[PDB]
Order: sequence, then C-alpha cells, then structure tokens
Amino acid sequence: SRPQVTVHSLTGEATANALPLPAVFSAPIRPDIVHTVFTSVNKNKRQAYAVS
Amino acid sequence: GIDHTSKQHKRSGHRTAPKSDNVYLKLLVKLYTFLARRTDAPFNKVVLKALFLSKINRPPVSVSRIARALKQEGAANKTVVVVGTVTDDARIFEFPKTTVAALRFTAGARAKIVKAGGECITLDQLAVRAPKGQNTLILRGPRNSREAVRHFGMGPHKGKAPRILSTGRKFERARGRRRSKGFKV
Amino acid sequence: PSRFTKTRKHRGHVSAGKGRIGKHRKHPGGRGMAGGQHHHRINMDKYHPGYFGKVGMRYFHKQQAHFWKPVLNLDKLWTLIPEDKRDQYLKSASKETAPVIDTLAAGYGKILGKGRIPNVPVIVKARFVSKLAEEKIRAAGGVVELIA
Amino acid sequence: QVWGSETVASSKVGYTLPSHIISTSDVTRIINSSEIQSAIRPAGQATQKRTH
Amino acid sequence: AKSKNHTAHNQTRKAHRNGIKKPKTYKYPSLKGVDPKFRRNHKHALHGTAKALAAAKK
RNA sequence: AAAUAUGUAAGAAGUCCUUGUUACUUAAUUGAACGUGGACAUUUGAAUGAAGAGCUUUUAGUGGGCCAUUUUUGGUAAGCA
RNA sequence: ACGGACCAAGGAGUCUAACGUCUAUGCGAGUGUUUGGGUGUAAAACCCAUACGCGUAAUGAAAGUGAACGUAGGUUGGGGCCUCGCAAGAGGUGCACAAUCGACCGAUCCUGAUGUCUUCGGAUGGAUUUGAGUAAGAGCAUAGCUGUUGGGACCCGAAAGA
RNA sequence: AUAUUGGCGAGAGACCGAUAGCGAACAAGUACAGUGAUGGAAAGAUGAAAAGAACUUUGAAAAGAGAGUGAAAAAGUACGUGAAAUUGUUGAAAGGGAAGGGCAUUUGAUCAGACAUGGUGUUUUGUA
Ligand SMILES: [Mg+2]
Ligand SMILES: [Mg+2]
Ligand SMILES: [Mg+2]
Ligand SMILES: [Mg+2]
Ligand SMILES: [Mg+2]
Ligand SMILES: [Mg+2]
Ligand SMILES: [Mg+2]
Ligand SMILES: [Mg+2]
Ligand SMILES: [Mg+2]
Ligand SMILES: [Mg+2]
Ligand SMILES: [Mg+2]
Ligand SMILES: [Mg+2]
Ligand SMILES: [Mg+2]
Ligand SMILES: [Mg+2]
Ligand SMILES: [Mg+2]
Ligand SMILES: [Mg+2]
Ligand SMILES: [Mg+2]
Ligand SMILES: [Mg+2]
Ligand SMILES: [Mg+2]
Ligand SMILES: [Mg+2]
Ligand SMILES: [Mg+2]
Ligand SMILES: [Mg+2]
Ligand SMILES: [Mg+2]
Ligand SMILES: [Mg+2]
Ligand SMILES: [Mg+2]
Ligand SMILES: [Mg+2]
Ligand SMILES: [Mg+2]
Repeated sequence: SRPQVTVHSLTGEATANALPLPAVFSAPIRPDIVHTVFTSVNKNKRQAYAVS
Repeated sequence: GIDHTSKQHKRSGHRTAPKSDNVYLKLLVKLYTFLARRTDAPFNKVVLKALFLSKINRPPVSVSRIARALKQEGAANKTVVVVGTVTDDARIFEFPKTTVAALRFTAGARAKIVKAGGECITLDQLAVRAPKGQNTLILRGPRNSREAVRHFGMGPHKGKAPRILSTGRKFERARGRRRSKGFKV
Repeated sequence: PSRFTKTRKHRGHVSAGKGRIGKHRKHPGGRGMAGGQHHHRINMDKYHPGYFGKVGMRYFHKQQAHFWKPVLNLDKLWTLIPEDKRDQYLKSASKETAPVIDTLAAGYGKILGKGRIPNVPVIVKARFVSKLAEEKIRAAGGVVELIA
Repeated sequence: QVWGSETVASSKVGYTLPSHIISTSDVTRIINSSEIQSAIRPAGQATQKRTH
Repeated sequence: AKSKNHTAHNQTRKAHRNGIKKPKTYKYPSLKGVDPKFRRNHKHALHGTAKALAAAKK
C-alpha cells in the first residue's frame, strides 16, 4: 500500500486528487552502482583528439 | 635483538569487511557482526564470514541442489541458508514446500520456489526468525566446477586442460601428446 | 586509469621496477614465438605439449555448415514447451494428446539421453537421436518421428 | 507503465524492477526487534576499565 | 672468461626458508602400482561386500 | 673400525575378539585384502616448543658473487684457481 | 672508474588488438541494445526484431559415437544443523572440499547374440590402455590493478641495406 | 549504399597554449647555407586612449636632473607580470693550507601565545 502523493495546482494550492507511489521509488538506492555507471556513460559524448 | 621464529607483522590473511561497497550488503554485515559478538551461536560466525567471500567464493546454488539437501533424513522442515545467489534449474520437476534465505534469487528460481508453496526470504528476515540459527541448513555451491580451475596446476603427467584460445585438430595434439610423434606427455 | 598505475608509484626510483642488473632491454629472448625448439623448449613442452608437428588429415574447402548439429540432452527438451502449456501437459500425461516438440525449429539436430525425463508420453521430431536417448523417450510412452 | 510494478508489466521486454537484498535499511530497529533481544547476552560498559 | 662452475652454498638456507614439509600422508593410499591380478579380485570383493551390507542393513 | 653426520618408529588411520565379501590364493572356511559387530579414552603411550595449522592462484627481481673457521684438490707459493 | 661549470624551461613504461590470474557490478542456463532500425532537447540520452558471438557435451585423424544399475554410488575426514545431556560428552544429518574404490560417454584392443541382399548389423560382456569428459549446470558482459604478445613499445644510440 | 591527411564551404572538441600546438599564431617555406638536388629558423603581449614626456636646466651630443601626461612611468617604444644562474651598492657576521653538515649549548638578532577567566560582587558610573 503506497501511502499517497498530494497533487499541487499551478496556483500553488493542493488539489483534491492524490496518487499512489509508482512503486519505482521503492527500488534499491545504490550509490556505488550509480557512480560506476555514471563514470562510463559520461564518457559517451566525447570527441577524439590526437597530435599529427 | 629478537631471534624471530616467525614472520613479524604478518596479516591474518582472512578477508574481513568485504571490499564490495554495496551499502545494503554492509548493513547485513553490520547486523551479523553484532549477532556473532553477542549470541555465541556458531551459526552466526559462519554466516558473517560467508558474507565476505568474493564472487568465485560464492558460487550459485541451484534449486535442484536445494531439493537434494531436503531429501536428507530428518531435514524436510529445516530452513535452508544460502549466502549467495540461487539459480533456477529446469532439470528438476518436483519441488517441496520449503523456505530458503539467500542474498539474491534469480527470477526463475524465485518463481519456482513461490509456485511450490514456499517463500523467498532475505537474510535479515532470517535473523529475526532464527537469531541463533534455530533449525537451519547452510549449503555451498561447487567451487571446482569453474572453468578456470581446469587449467590450474598444468604440468607433465597431470592432464589439466592446457590454456588455449582455439581448440580442434592440430591445436596441441602433436609431438608431446602421442608416442607416434616423439613422446606422449 | 593512469592515476592508479604503479608507474605513478615508481617515480623517483631509478630502475622503475626493472631492477639494476638485468635492466629492461629491448628483446632479451627474441620476438614472438622464437625458440620453441630451442632455449624456450622447456616452457613450450611443459605448458603446451603437442604444439609442434602435424597429426591429422587435411580437409580442403571445409564448410562449417554441413557439420551444424547442435546437441540436446534429455534434462532439457521440456524447456522447449512454453511455461503456459508445460503444467497442462505434465498433469494431463496421456497419449492421443501428446505435445509435439519440433527440435529442428528450436535449432537442434541430435537428441542425447542424459537421463530422467518424467513419465509423460511426448512426441518429438529430430534429425538424429542416439540409441539410449530414444530408449528413455519410448520407455515413458513417447515416440520419435524422424524428419529432415 | 515505464518501470512496471508488482501488478503491471514494465513495458521493457524481459525487464523487472530490481529486488532488494535486505528487507529494510534500519538495522537498529531489527536489533531492537526483541526476538534477538531474548537470544542476545548482556552487554559490557562500552569502555573496558583499565586493569593493572 | 672463466666463471664459478658449481656450488651448494645457500641451498640449505633456501630449502629451510619454506621448511622441509612432510609428504602429508593420507588414509586409503592409492592402489596405483599394486599387482593388477589382486585388483581384479579386489574390485569384485568390494562389490560383493557392498551388496551384503546393503541387503543386511535394509 | 670411530666422532660428526643419516633412515625408521614411539598408536584412535591404534590394539584385541567374532564373522561377511571375493572370479585372487590354498589340499581345503586355508590364506590375502577390505569390512560388520563387540571391547579398551586422556598417562592414548618418550622430552621440549608450537608464535596458529593446512592449502591454492599469480607475479616481481635474481640466475657475474665474494670473505672467515674447519675438512680439502692443483700449485713452491700467492690479496691464486 | 665513468657523467656532472651553473641556472630556467622541456624530458622518458603510454595507447591499441588479442589475452591469463584476481577483484567489483549486472544478469543467470543463459548472456551481449548501440551492424542496423525508431526516436530525439540531435556525435548525448531512451526504445527495439532476426541472427550472430561465448556458454549449456565430449571424444576420435576420420567415418562416427555420445554421459543415472543404484536416494546421481560406497568408504574415510569434515564446518554447520538436529536430539539427548547442566556441562562434559553421546548419537543422527552431514553442503563446499580432500583422499580412495567404483559407476556412465568417447578412443584403442578384444568377445561376437538375435538376424541376413552371406556379408552386412553388432547384441552381450571384458581389458596393468587412453580423453583437455558425466556424475541435480556456471556462464556471459562491463570495468580496474598486475602480467604477456604484435606493434616505434620506457627514452636516446649504430657500423650497415634498399 | 562505399573511399577521401587534396580542393571549396560549414559546425564542433574532457585537444595544445608561444621551448606547446603545423616548420610557420608575426612581411614562413620568409631571412639564411649549399654549385646542386635540397636544408630551413628565431621572432606574439606598453597603455582605456599616445595622453609617446610641452617646457627649464647641465652636457658638443647621446642623455641626465627637474617639470608634465597617466589610475599606475614599480607601464617610457630596451615598454604586462620580471624568477634563477651571475653582478653592483648598502647593512650584519665569520675567516692561521677549503667551505658546506649532525648533536648540545653560550652569545647576538628576531618572533607567538598566555596574563579578561565565570565568579564574592554593586567601595558604581552612562543606573541596568
Ligand atoms: Mg627491537
Ligand atoms: Mg626501492
Ligand atoms: Mg617490475
Ligand atoms: Mg639502469
Ligand atoms: Mg632480464
Ligand atoms: Mg654463473
Ligand atoms: Mg665444467
Ligand atoms: Mg635413525
Ligand atoms: Mg626469478
Ligand atoms: Mg629468471
Ligand atoms: Mg648477467
Ligand atoms: Mg678514464
Ligand atoms: Mg663506461
Ligand atoms: Mg667531466
Ligand atoms: Mg620541470
Ligand atoms: Mg545467445
Ligand atoms: Mg539478430
Ligand atoms: Mg569463435
Ligand atoms: Mg564415491
Ligand atoms: Mg602492449
Ligand atoms: Mg636509429
Ligand atoms: Mg660558400
Ligand atoms: Mg601596477
Ligand atoms: Mg607593469
Ligand atoms: Mg617589464
Ligand atoms: Mg639573484
Ligand atoms: Mg696563505
């Protein structure tokens, strides 16, 4: 039973509707795995450099 | 001076505080290091060490292996402890209604256990159930079945899988392997 | 990465880990596979017995397509039935409804009898089957239909 | 739909949300579960007295 | 240029540095090398007694 | 025919008792080997010390040596070999 | 014995293809999206089908053959668990692992059943022989140190050859 | 559908930053060497703006001393910042065929902190 999530309006006041957690927020949080994945994926947008 | 009998400042050589930085795993180590300190049950000390082991030292344990252990006399209702991962086995067709505790359950293995009426349990839930390992059973996967162990200790008259990239005819099946060509091994 | 390399730890030490006497020359023993029947004989025989010489018969223009013959053991061959119908067929173990398993479609050429299939009669089609493999199949009440 | 849950598919072929290796992240609460308290032995004083 | 031919200096030091280990004898030593006529009998004798114990303890 | 060096042993994987196996062996329930079951426990089999014991993988450097007492070879001898 | 009159700046184990051991991670009898396609805030990120690569079967030069007699065996030693006992201890179960004897598959040498296009088929049962095998799978991918090879290959160095 | 260190036109980089990066960020394939084929550099930065020092004085002159511009001439066309080797002046110290160094101390020079604390308390002012 995901507890609830309050929904806000563009005017800043909470609306009547409330939604459950999408059950992905309960996934394990692994700082180590994210750190390794981030290190590799951040290298994907790179341009080659070389001396003549 | 001191006529030293043995090497000084020598490490114990046994891994403690496993070098993996899995924060959840460290919590499990944090839990059991408290148990083994203040429970005096030999089960806790065994499990604590088993958490430190490396990947090769934590071979997968098949569900078929679980079935064999439960078939032992007077072990049907015991709780199975697997410090590692549990892999599904399609070679088996009957599974009992046991409960098992393991670090990881593969999707196939977890489905098989649940479909058999049992439940998959994490190590912490075991601790609250059996703080001193009441009625438990620890299983270990095979270590020598690794491919790398085949080449270990290669030498004359040993037959220990010489390291090779490509296998087949004319790849190390000549002089030195048969008496028609020089000698045999 | 470089910053973890022992080279960074070898800065300031004159030999860079290569020692004083032996040093690190260009190619002290030779290049590549030199010395198999020579100064490197000891390693080659101890660790690679059977390297030198020819043993078999030559095959000209070998096409690795005639020899395509994947093997299947009897502990498998129930995975080839989808999980949805696997429970149905196992409990409804009877003839005149035996599931048809086309091992060729799965991409297997020969059936090998590793052992211990259940007592459910099944119909499996394969290009080849070993003796004991089929004896286990029809002992359960099944039969094999040879296909090509 | 994007990540799935215990009741819906994940919309990515053969994907399932990862599972936790530990039921909860609060070890102190478990240690105070009292199933363990009964099993546990009495404690010292956290600072061994300097003897001799 | 002449050079030292052979010597045994420092050898005992080297051997005793890791110690001279006993061969670590085992129970049930290997039957490799004993007379084969005894083996072919010994195989059937152990087969026979295995059946006898299995039936008696059954 | 020494001295110094050197192999082996000082138990539980032991001792004793009874009978099961075998195509081996015997003139033969005769033997052999492996066993079933039964009995003998810390003075369990000399001294001392054990700092933990056992085991695996991988790899660096090294592969020019020299000196001293004692034994000793060539040489007259050598800071000689 | 060699180099060093002095000072500033530059200056020497890197990168790659293929790999070995070990470690971490993900998945797990499977594993690998990024050849390519769709999509995009556009060399990023996200999604995707078929094959293919390695693994799940090995052994023979090859034709070929192909892994359960049995609780997937017996025996010995085993952490741990269970029972009794205050404990000491006694008994049971004993994964991984270690030793040993067996069992199954392939090769070699034998034995040669039922039969027959009468020369084909090889049943059955053995053998101080042999395999980089089976015996309720562990592998695939990524990354990291170290080590190897081919590369200018730690940096500078020929007399020569075309 | 494929190739393209050339040519033309564009967009970018966990690239280099004037001993680097093309040999060439500059009148660089230039100056220069060789009969010749060929070989081949060094060299970027005042200041916002020259406002680049009118004028006086000493000197033959270059320049110096003043004056002045400038936020700054400790930015003056030898010009941003201006290190080291090496040198001059000033100041201190020691020195009988080296100097330099290690331990401890004398002597000289030079240098930081601790010295309100809370508090008895109002012998008190700006009365708290
Ligand atoms: Mg000391
Ligand atoms: Mg050193
Ligand atoms: Mg080194
Ligand atoms: Mg050197
Ligand atoms: Mg060397
Ligand atoms: Mg030598
Ligand atoms: Mg000689
Ligand atoms: Mg003796
Ligand atoms: Mg070496
Ligand atoms: Mg060496
Ligand atoms: Mg040398
Ligand atoms: Mg000289
Ligand atoms: Mg020299
Ligand atoms: Mg000189
Ligand atoms: Mg420098
Ligand atoms: Mg695949
Ligand atoms: Mg495909
Ligand atoms: Mg391949
Ligand atoms: Mg066995
Ligand atoms: Mg390399
Ligand atoms: Mg050269
Ligand atoms: Mg001239
Ligand atoms: Mg200034
Ligand atoms: Mg300036
Ligand atoms: Mg300046
Ligand atoms: Mg200076
Ligand atoms: Mg003088």
